[PDB]
Amino acid sequence: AVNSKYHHSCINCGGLNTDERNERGLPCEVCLPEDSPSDIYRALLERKTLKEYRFYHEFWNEYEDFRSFFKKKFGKDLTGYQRLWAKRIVQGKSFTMVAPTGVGKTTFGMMTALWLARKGKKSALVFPTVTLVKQTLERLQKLADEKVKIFGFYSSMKKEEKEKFEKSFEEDDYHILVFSTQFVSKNREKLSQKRFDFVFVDDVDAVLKASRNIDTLLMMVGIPEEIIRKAFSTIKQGKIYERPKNLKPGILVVSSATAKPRGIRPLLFRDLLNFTVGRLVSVARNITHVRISSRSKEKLVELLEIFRDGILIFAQTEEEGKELYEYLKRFKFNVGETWSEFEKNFEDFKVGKINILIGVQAYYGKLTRGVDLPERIKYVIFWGTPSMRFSLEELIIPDVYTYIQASGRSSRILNGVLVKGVSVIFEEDEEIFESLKTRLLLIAEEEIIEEAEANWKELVHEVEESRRRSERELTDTSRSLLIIVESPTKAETLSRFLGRASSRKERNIIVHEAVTGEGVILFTATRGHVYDLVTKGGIHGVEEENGKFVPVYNSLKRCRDCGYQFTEDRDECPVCSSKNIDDKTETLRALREISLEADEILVATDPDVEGEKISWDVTQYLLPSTRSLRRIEMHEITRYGFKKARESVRFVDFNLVKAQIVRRVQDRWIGFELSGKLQKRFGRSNLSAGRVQSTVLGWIVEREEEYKKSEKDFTLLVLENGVNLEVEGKIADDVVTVVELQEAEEEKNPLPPYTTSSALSEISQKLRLGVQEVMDILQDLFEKGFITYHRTDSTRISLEGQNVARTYLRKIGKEDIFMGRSWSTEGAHEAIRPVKPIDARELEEMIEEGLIADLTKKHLRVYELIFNRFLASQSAAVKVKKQIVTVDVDGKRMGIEQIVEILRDGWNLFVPLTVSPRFEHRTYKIKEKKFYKKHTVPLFTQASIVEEMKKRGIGRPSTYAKIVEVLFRRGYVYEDKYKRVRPTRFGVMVYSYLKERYEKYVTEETTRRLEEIMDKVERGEEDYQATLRLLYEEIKSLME
Ligand SMILES: [Cl-]
Ligand SMILES: [Cl-]
Ligand SMILES: [Zn+2]
Ligand SMILES: [Zn+2]
Repeated sequence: AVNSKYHHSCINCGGLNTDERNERGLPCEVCLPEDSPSDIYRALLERKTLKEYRFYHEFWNEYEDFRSFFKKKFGKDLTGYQRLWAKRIVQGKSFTMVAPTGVGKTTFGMMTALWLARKGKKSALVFPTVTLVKQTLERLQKLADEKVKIFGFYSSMKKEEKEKFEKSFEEDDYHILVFSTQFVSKNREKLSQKRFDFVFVDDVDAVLKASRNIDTLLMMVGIPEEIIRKAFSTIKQGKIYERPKNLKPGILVVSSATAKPRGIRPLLFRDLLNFTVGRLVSVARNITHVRISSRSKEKLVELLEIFRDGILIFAQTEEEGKELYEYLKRFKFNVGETWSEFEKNFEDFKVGKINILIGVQAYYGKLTRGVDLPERIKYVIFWGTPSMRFSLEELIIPDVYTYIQASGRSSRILNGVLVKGVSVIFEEDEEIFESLKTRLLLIAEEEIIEEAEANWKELVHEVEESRRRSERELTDTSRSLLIIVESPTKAETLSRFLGRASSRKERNIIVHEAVTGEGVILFTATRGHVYDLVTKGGIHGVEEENGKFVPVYNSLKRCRDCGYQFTEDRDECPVCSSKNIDDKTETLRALREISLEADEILVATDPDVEGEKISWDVTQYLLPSTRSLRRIEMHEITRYGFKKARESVRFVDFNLVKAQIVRRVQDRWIGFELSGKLQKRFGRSNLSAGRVQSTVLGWIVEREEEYKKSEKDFTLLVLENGVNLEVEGKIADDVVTVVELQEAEEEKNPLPPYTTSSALSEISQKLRLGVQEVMDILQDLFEKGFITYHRTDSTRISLEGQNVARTYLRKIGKEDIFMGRSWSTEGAHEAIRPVKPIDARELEEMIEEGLIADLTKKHLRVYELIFNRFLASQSAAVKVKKQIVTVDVDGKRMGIEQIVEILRDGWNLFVPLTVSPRFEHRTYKIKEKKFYKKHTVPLFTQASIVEEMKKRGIGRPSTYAKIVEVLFRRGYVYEDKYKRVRPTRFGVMVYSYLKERYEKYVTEETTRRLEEIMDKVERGEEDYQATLRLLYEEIKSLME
């Protein structure tokens, strides 16, 4: 803990509680003054302070009662998938069973119905087919007690069987009803009046066929007809309906999402029952892609004699497919086709009558996407890369989405086991194949290896053994994992490589669900910070107990209309009086509710000081509710980045948290005191955001005097055969004489990769954009998985990063200039570099063709600079021919150094290296002289302010853009025609007022000295409490 107090963090009364008690799982001392109690529930019951811990205590008892009941009846312990479902059942929440097909899905509904029937609650189990109704009817009767009465109805039973069901239904003397989906449609009026506590639907597709069936299910759990129709009108309008809090509906469980729901009706569950009937897209696949450089029929036969069975061959056209079918029939092969007759040939393939099935590639084709048989489909062979026509000119480009679908027929999570698949591409066109690889990397992050790299014996064994494990009763190892991030953009990027299987509306936040080989994975975004320093009490929100400063935090509130943020517990916005407020208190409560359902929770906030503060705020809040809390940091939002983050899973680093607190307190104490004085003078609030802002504003103000005084005379000299020369003063001689010419050869090393400061400066200058706009683009690229983390002070490039450059250079055929460089060895982050070997031009083509659409032209131009800068650092040095020439102009000697020839191309392929016309040891006539004035000391630019902050040791990678932009927003600094920053008249007076009274507190030496100390606090070298005393002594002096 960091000895901090958080509002609404107590798990028993919802009041203020310290982080030390939250870390130990204890409530606030008002509820329980004891430090080491045996049982928290008994302690609160003893003192009669038990308010909300009762709900938690019942939850764990109910789950164990369900868990023990499951073990007694079924004889097997709850699986990982069923652990998540059981906890949602006892909380009275409707959900879609996000899981692969299996017997555990149907048996869980049977156990829940029996468990609810034991306490007297009625259940209704709905099944698609009559045969499934009978099977579950006899399975329930064997295990249920004689006191539990179960009745079913179908069209195949005798009239005596029907009559006893109808008698019981009207008598309402039943516990579990097992009827078909057709019964719902033909008896929706009678079922609407009856209310059930648990409804289980084995097949959602049957319900989706009839629009009335969806409304009937909602009425079964107690939702009134008026609410359903009004919500549907709101959904059709476009808005999101709000479920009234007085409504307590039953549990509705959808067994399997089948990606079929396309109408607008299924969205009713999202607003009325807080769960989404998902369009299950399972991005989970284990496929080895191998490319054979030739398209010879002889090599196809040799490959088919290794796989020998369960092979699909996808041809580009029907004519080519017929050609392969007859060639594979001349040679003795059990081969079929799917164009003249599909159902018979596929059935023969399924039963083993046919070993090889040939089809024609097509997007959403019946063989490409329609079939689902990973048990039989093991090897997928493409006779030519699947291609599509783009634009009116019918450009032929690879169709990666068809390739993903067709290759996906051989790999999915089957019976809880992700079976292995092999995809083989016969392609001779290198340009088509290389285009396919980049698209597959961008979309699926799957590589395609060459024929020599592949080992067919290993792949066949890997294919056979994986299906062997799916056929047998697997021991359950599945777990439910919760990933907590702060950015919605990161969550959307995660869902693209994890799968947006289903969504749950949990108070403010939306919790997504996905299926992996390890089980379910949940991920949600908190939408920014959760806690912030309070305003009133103590020293500007910081109390002082026992000689130590205890920060006091409250949940952040953001007005959705005007965007104003505040921490006070209010019903309306302080600025516009709007009640539409995004309160992080509801976000925190939702996280606590979800923490009970997940087996383990990982807080994947950004890997910096501010992200660590957010992680500990969430961690300490959820600790009283769960113990499986750990911290991971993703340096790139990709499958690889997620894997690497989990490989180095850790706990919260309190050194980083303390660094954020001292940096926040310094801004709060300096800012509020200075703003208070400035408010009395200039009538504006928040005129001082901190100490660094005033120091930078000082530089811009001082630059006016330095820019004016440095005004010197200059003359531009153009020469007969030569370069333009800048020389001081007025030049009267009409010739320039070379007195010494020195020419030699040199090797030019490239510049290091981008850091935050260097990327901001160079990109802003070249693209004519503000540093804040560039920073936001950098954040967008990182959170969308295109570059590494953009808040870094290091040039370090890992071996993986160097491999990225090598892969691109091999792709373009320029690997002879590859020069892997690690650059720095220190640093908690890599430099800003692309994560995939895809240049900007390739990315723009993908955007134009619709593969991705989340990048604008400014994003591409920023990415281009990052890509070329990084690959320049990973490219060979360029050998040049340079000359050093001494010239005499108006009797005074001047030195000129220039490159005149490039002898060996290197990194200049990515960052051009300009050459100049060669000089000779002779006299040069002057064609024309241009007379002008230039200032020796130039005006500051947004790029050069970041450079100055870096070299003067003030500012951080997380604050460089903010410091510059705040000066603009406060009205202190403006930009002229040439994008040079200058102080406004108001900005001058603000700095003048501060210099006369508070210059010592805002001078650069003080700013740098405090920055160095707070850096050591981050590294654990300076004490956290001692640093706060240093600030407290300083602010006490300036309050006089
Ligand atoms: Cl490394
Ligand atoms: Cl930082
Ligand atoms: Zn309490
Ligand atoms: Zn507002």
